[PDB]
Amino acid sequence: AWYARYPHILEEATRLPFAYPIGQYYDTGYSVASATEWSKYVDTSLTIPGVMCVNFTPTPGESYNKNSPINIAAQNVYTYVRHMNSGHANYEQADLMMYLLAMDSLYIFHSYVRKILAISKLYTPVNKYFPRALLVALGVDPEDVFANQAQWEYFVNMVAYRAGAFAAPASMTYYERHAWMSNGLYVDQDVTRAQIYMFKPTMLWKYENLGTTGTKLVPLMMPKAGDNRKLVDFQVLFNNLVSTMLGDEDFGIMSGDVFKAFGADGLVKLLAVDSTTMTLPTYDPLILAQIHSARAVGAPILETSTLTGFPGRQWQITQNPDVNNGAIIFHPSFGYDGQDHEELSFRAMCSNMILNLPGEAHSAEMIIEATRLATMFQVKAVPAGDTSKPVLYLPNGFGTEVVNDYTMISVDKATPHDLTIHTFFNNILVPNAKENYVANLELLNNIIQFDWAPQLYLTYGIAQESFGPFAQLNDWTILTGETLARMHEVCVTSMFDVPQ
Amino acid sequence: AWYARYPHILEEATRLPFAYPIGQYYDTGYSVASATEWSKYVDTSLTIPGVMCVNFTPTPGESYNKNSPINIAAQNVYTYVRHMNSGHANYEQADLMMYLLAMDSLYIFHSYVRKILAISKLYTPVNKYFPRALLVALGVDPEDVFANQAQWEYFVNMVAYRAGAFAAPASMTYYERHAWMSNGLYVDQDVTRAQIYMFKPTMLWKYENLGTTGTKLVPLMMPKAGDNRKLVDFQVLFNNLVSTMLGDEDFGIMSGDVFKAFGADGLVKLLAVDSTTMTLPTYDPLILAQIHSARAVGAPILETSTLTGFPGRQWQITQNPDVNNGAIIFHPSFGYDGQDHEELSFRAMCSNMILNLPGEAHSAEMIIEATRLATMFQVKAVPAGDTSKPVLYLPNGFGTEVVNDYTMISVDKATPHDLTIHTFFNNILVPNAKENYVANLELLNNIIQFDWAPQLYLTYGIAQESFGPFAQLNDWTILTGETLARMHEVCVTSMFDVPQ
Amino acid sequence: FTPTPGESYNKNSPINIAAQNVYTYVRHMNSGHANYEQADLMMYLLAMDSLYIFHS
Repeated sequence: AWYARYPHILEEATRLPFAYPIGQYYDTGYSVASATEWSKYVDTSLTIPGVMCVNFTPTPGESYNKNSPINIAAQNVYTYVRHMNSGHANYEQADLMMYLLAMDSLYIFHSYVRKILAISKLYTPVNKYFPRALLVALGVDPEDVFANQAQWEYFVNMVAYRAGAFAAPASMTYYERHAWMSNGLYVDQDVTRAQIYMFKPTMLWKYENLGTTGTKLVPLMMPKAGDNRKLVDFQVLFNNLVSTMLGDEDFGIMSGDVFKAFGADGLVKLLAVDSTTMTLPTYDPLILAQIHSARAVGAPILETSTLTGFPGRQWQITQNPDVNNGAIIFHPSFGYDGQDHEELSFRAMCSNMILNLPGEAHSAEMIIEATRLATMFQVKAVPAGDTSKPVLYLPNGFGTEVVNDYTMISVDKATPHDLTIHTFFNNILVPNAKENYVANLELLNNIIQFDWAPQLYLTYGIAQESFGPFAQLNDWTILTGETLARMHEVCVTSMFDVPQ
Repeated sequence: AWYARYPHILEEATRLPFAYPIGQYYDTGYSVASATEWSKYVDTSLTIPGVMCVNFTPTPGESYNKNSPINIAAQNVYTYVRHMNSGHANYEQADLMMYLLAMDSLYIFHSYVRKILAISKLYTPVNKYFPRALLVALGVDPEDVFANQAQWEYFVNMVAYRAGAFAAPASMTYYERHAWMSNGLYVDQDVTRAQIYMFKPTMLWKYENLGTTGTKLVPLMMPKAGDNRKLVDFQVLFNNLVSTMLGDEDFGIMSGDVFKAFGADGLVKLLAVDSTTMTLPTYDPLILAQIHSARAVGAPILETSTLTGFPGRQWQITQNPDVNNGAIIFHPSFGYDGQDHEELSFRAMCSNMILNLPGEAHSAEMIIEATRLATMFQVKAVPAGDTSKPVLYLPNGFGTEVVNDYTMISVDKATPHDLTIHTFFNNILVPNAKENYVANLELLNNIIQFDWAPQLYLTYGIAQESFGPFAQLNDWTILTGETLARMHEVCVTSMFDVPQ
Repeated sequence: FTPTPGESYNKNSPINIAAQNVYTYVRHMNSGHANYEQADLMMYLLAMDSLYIFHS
């Protein structure tokens, strides 16, 4: 060949600088020097996004009866605590189970602040997003972690010490699943300049035992991305979390009874951190499998949230013993977008989802673990009133965690190329504006930069027509709501299961 | 360990049919029962495209004086023919070189009709685009191949017999590249229900021999995908391809000189076909690398094409002994969209290209072979007149072939779900209309269904702003005009050569 | 019951694919008469099916 005869000309001809370090703006330049008269018609910008954050919410699953897996697990752990290990008989099954859920929220908070501490020591020349973009996506000021890192470390250690006052079973996979999910960095590819997936809890459950009418886990809001929160705000959040937890007699005898039934080696163990413990991003395909099938349900509903025609639709877990035979009722109203309007794009999520999977042959565990974060709407919630500004949807069942939002961190194409935060569901609405089509195209390109990005459903407001899954398909199926509800029931039963 | 002690429920809960055969419309249905009142706001339509045809054009490599690599190769092959072996003095070097260029067009046409005949025997139940969609994308009537298979077979055999009468050197790797490109299907993911890439000539060079002005090569059009031409149109094309070529007495004199110079074994031989010669799709990442880094230049300019301010910009490989010292002359003008107006989206190609490659370490052969189909504009061609409706762009030296446009085949949105043909460049213009945005969105989704799809530069007419490369970048670099011209000179010289 | 060839609104239906395959086997491999298309042969085969259903 000619290439074998003259390899020197081929070598000197094709020496190009590869491996551009992502994290800053790049300008391609002009091939035509007279193209400056067409200013916006030539796109010389080139931005590579680096961080996608999955804003998740811990849930016990769908529950409207006593036949829910949460109530079955409550009855089983109550039998193991009292009827086999001599309990105190000052509480029911549901009080113990809501106490266990409060433990889950505590361990999620500890893994969250441990990830916040461990992220800030990551520095590399090939990625300029490390570690400021991850701290921006977590809603924490990076200067407050640069300046007082030792205070952050000792606060994390003190959280791990104070969380050991109560007890929780180690063999329950719910705790270790939430702690592993909330404390990981997951690259979308096995390359040195990959993109970071993340899991930030926006919801934490706060114990609210007031009155005789039963306990309740009220919502507690976590810092959203772009809010520069310091260590004092996280300490205030932690003290608000254990305000009604420590100093409670019922919680004290519950911790004593769990410490009696399960041994000292049978309880969970929060690991101590120090100055040499840092985490690196790992490649997890099973994380990408459930990230791909993740379906957003929108921002949660609080007591302060105003809804026209929807009163009392807050995301609370109730423990009223006078109604429903004292069941742990938790079924929320989805589709709320954070404010009081119609949110036309959420109608695109009313079709049956497409379960996409890598490879050709799929095991049962792969299909079950790929549908952990999926949620399909089933029936519209009937409003109590003649006028209704939003539209809410009741699901047919969800897993141990739902997805509310997503967060994109990428460099801006305009001066001075700082980080931009883009919050979006799977559904993206593009209304009548000349500045919204190019922004939506840039958001689409930034989404498809990631490998297993969730399947979007873009609604165009000027054509009154939405679009299906905007993702590349390899081996897919159509999932009905009944089969996904069955898989969610299996997942919630297996996660809350404890061995006796 | 709930999955271990209850494996039957885990096995039964995840029995899903995953191998969905592409090639038909799929209605996912409504997950919410009352979502049928939202009309097009719930998109329950899912289509997977199957055919991407890359429409190319053979070129000598932008000759503009005697110092071009094609003229140097003409001098080298003329010294090899007439100085090393006792030849004739009736023909010059440029006549022999353009005879060799016309032999490439004849071999491309033979491989074209051979692929038309060999495609129609492809059938698999998991891909319903076989073989009707490939025959639609190749521009033939699919029913005419099935109804007249015996007349189609001997036509290809007679084309091979009447094109094998002349000689062309097999040591020259121009023919062994073009014939290998023009036949054979190329899957994009090496799976069973993969997507097929193709290569079809948009045009071919028909030999016409004039008097003292020269033996200039002329354009000859080819049927596009929405034509459904029968066998007699291809017979007419083959008849006027060699109408003034087989009727020339001096043609065989220089044809036999190649035979006696290069021997009887170092010649290009055409493979005869029978009823069992069936081609199969193969996986080649070398083809996908140059498919991914490909840039469209537009439709060729003909003598019948009307251009305001561009009277003599027709694509012709001229050779006049009177002017330019008897050199082969070929400098086409790109940027022609087929109509007599300026294509607004062609301004987006004035930025520097992005060479994206898989993996981390790239050899020099991979870099020089990944830039074969790319073509970058350098400077606008000066119009001859006070007004000009289109805008044409002169290249900085193109490679051995140029991509005109692309043809994409997919099933229809509505009844009866027949094949639809989409013709688009690398630049897609979305004008301000009611229904163009969702058509552009489904075009984008169908393009990103393909794995190594070319990078699209979408220009929006409402915002008067275009966007950069719409492709997933993995390991990329910015290519300037000078480096790509340096690569293209090497890639032109490496094909037009003889190692003796 | 009613004998049917299946759903067919395109040329990608299995009835048309079987018609093309049996037409190729009849003509292009076994020297057919070229006075009819694939579909005429396939409708003739369906008429044979109705005849054998009547006999049974």
